[PDB]
Formats: sequence, C-alpha cells, structure tokens
Amino acid sequence: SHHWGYGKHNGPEHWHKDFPIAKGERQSPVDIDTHTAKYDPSLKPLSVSYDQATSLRILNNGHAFNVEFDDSQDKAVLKGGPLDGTYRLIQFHFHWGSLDGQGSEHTVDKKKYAAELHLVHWNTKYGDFGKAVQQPDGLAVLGIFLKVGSAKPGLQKVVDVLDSIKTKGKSADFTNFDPRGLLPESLDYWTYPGSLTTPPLLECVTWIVLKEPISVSSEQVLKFRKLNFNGEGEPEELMVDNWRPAQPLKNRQIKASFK
Amino acid sequence: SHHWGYGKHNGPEHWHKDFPIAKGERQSPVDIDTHTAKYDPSLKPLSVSYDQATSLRILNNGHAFNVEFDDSQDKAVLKGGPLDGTYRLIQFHFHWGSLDGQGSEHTVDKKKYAAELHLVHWNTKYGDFGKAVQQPDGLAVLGIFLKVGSAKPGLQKVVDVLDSIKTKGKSADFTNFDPRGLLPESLDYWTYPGSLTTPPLLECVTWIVLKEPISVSSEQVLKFRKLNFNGEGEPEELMVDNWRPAQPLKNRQIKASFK
Ligand code: NA
Ligand SMILES: [Zn+2]
Ligand SMILES: [Zn+2]
Repeated sequence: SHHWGYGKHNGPEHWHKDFPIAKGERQSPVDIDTHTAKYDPSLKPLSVSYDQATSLRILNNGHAFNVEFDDSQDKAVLKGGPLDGTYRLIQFHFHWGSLDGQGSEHTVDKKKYAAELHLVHWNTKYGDFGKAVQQPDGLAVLGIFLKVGSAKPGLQKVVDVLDSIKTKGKSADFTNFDPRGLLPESLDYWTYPGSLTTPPLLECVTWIVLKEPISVSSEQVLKFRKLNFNGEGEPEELMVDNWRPAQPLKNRQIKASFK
Repeated sequence: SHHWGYGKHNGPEHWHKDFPIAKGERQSPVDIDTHTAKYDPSLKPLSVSYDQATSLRILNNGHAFNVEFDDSQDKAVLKGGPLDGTYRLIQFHFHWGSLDGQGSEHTVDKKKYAAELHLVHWNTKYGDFGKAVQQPDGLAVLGIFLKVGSAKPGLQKVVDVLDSIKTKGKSADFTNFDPRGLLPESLDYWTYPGSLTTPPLLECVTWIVLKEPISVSSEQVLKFRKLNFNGEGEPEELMVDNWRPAQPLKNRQIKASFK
C-alpha cells in the first residue's frame, strides 16, 4: 500500500513525493522565535471546556498512539483564543524522541522538548471531521510541550496501558480518561496558521501552542520509546523520533497572546 | 454511510450536502452559449495523439462504465489548445439519458444531446491521477456530444461488450480498442475551467468540448440504457439519466478555438 514513516527511505524529506503540499506555504511545525513572534493583545483567552470529555479507545497506528474521544456532541471543546466558533476534541497523540533532548515538533528559540502533545479539534460548522479537514479553518490543534522533570500524574493512566498496544494496529478500550490532567496551569499561547504535521499535510490547522510545558518523568517518556512502529511478528523498530522537523515560516506571522 | 447517485433523494440537487464544492465557483457542466463564447486567437492548435493507445479493461462502476487505458507512458496524450503540459488518457466513459432527447451534461444553446463522451486525461507532471486531481491544472477532459443518427462503427466494439458488465462491479478485458474511432472529423472546440461532473466535484478540470458531435444509432444508445446501476442480486435500477445538469458559469469565460 501507499505508506510513509520516519525512516531514511520513507521519512519527512521524502513526503513531498506522494504529498506535494509538503512544500506548501503553510506547513507545520515551525520554530517559534520568542523575539519576533508578534504580541497581539486582541487575542482572546482560550476556553478549554473538557468537563464532559469521553475517551473511548487507545490505538497504535504505526506512527504514534491516539486516544480517541466521542466527538458526536460538544462534550470536549475548544473556543476563544484565535478561533471563531466551536471546535470539538476528536483525539490526542504525542510525538517524542529517542533521547530526552529531542522529540518535539515545534521548537522555541530552537530548543526541543522531549515530547509534544497534540489535542486535535475540528470546527463544528463543517458537520464532521472529514469535511473539516478540507477547509483552511477546519482544525485547531492545541500543542503542549513535555519537558522531562517531575512525573505528570495525569499521564500515568496512558503510560500504564501502553504495554497492551505495543505494535501497529493494536487497540484497547480506554474510557474515563480526563484530558484536563494533561494541561499546564497557564494557557498563554502562540498561534499561527499551518498544517497537519504528518501526511496528508493538509493546510487546515489553526495552531495554538502553549507557552508553559508540562513536566513528565524520564521514566514516563521512556515507556513511549518501547512502543513499536511495526506490526506483530515483523522485525522490531522502536517508535522513537516520530517528529517532523521545523518547516519554513514563509509569509506567516506567529502571534503571542502574552508579552 | 455515504452514497450519491442520480435519484430524487441522492441526486445532483443534494450533492452539496456531502460535497459542498457543488456550489463552488468553477463547477461543470455548463451551457455553452454560441453567441457569447468568443474566438480566442491565443489558443494553440489542439494535438490528439492516440496512435499508440492501449486499452485494458471495461467496467461498470455503478454510475457509468469506464474503458481504462495504460497511462504508464505517453501512449495516448492530449497537448496544445489551452493546455500547458502533456496529458495522458486514463479512461473514457459516457453520460446518457432515458430518452434520445436528453443525456448530455454540457448543452449548446440549451440543446441536449443523447449522450456525452468524456475522455479523461491527467497532467504528467503530477506523477499519477490521484495527485493530479488535487490540482487546478490536473485534468483535461475532452467532451464529445453523441447525436442520435447513423450507427458509429467505432462505438460498436463498446456496445458489443456491455452485456458482460451489466451490474456494478463487473469488469471485462477490453484490449485493442482505438479511441480515434470516437472522434469527429473537426477538432474545433470550446474550453473553460471547471470540475469533475460527479462527486467529489473537484475543480481540477480544463474542459475541452468539441463543436462537432459524433452520431450514435438509436439502437447503440438503447444498449447503454440496459446497464444497471445496482450490483448483481440487488433490485434492478436501469442506468439512465446519469448526467448532471448545467451549472452557473459565474465569473468564467468560455473560449472558442474557431472564428
Ligand atoms: Na444559451
Ligand atoms: Zn501531532
Ligand atoms: Zn463524465
């Protein structure tokens, strides 16, 4: 089948072959230069309403692991900030490194974090995720850096189930997970127009990247590295370095909600 | 689950529900008003090079039947006219009516023909059809009107095989078919920027519609009406009136190659 990954032959440098938008004008991630990002005090506070979030399952898709939510109603939504309308949470996933010193997709003054959490939301005025991804204003991804440090209690339920989804295609029931437990205390953010960071690389994302990282323990992130990109009974290829490097900003402006 | 067709409930008037681009700026087909479509002397001579065309198979896809070609090399190409680049023939198909007085998608001064032949080509530079459909210059469709009259010898080979592809999903081998035999003597044409005339209605088509129809006998076109939209063992729904009506021109200009 058509496929892609993060290896020498199928990795980010080659994605352009099947997905020519890889060289587009609004690609993600980007490096955030804190001295040139533009303060915009017209940006509203972000409203994160996750009180009724309903997680369903966790799965290994061969590129990362997703925790999927019931997005049939407004149970977990993002509003405000730079957004117009209501964006419903569909899933979250991470990108991470082979070493603590790398793994994030966005960087801040070229600094890489150990991992990056993406909470993926779609604009309810398009009716479903499939329609939303084909629109410039279809998705809002909230990106949250993970810095190695203190353990994050809220991540532990995720870590504890990874052994049941080791290889590509494995899934497991994953109910009653509270995504509020992955948020930092400050909701100060950068924002810019961009894309999905994996194929098909669609330019449909309003990026909202939080200034404040969450901590996770060296042991928590190590558990991510023990997942496999490959399927069961295939040669073991550890799921590490599933990040796209920073792409050119081109004519875009990154805005900060804070000075 | 998603379905479209040509019935009262799933037909062209409802396509916009799942495919909002149905109400876009460059939709097809259109009515060609011969009093306002003007000669454009910047148009280049149209080159149809089909001497090495290699047909492979014929199939009923539940919406029409397609004759598919080997598009791995430049064996059957369209160049010149309004096009920049070389466009490879991938398939042809028709749209037709329940009666001889209707069936074309394009109309000329509001006149409908009994059917319309679409020769579908994609721009080599995009590597394959799938990539090409996502670009405004991806496809070139040569459209040829079928007027009921004398039998067309060049169509007979197609007619003769239809009893082997009666239902959706059936296919048959269809080698050595010469698509030059479906062309009229004049390559005078009208051209405008438009779309696929079926879902997903992507706005990736340079239309080239020939002035001169080819003749089809009443019996030849009758055979098209004995095909079935449905699969084998499903209720019989005869494959007729699989045409989209003319859409608004909006801000486009239709150019003529001839004075
Ligand atoms: Na007219
Ligand atoms: Zn991501
Ligand atoms: Zn057609």
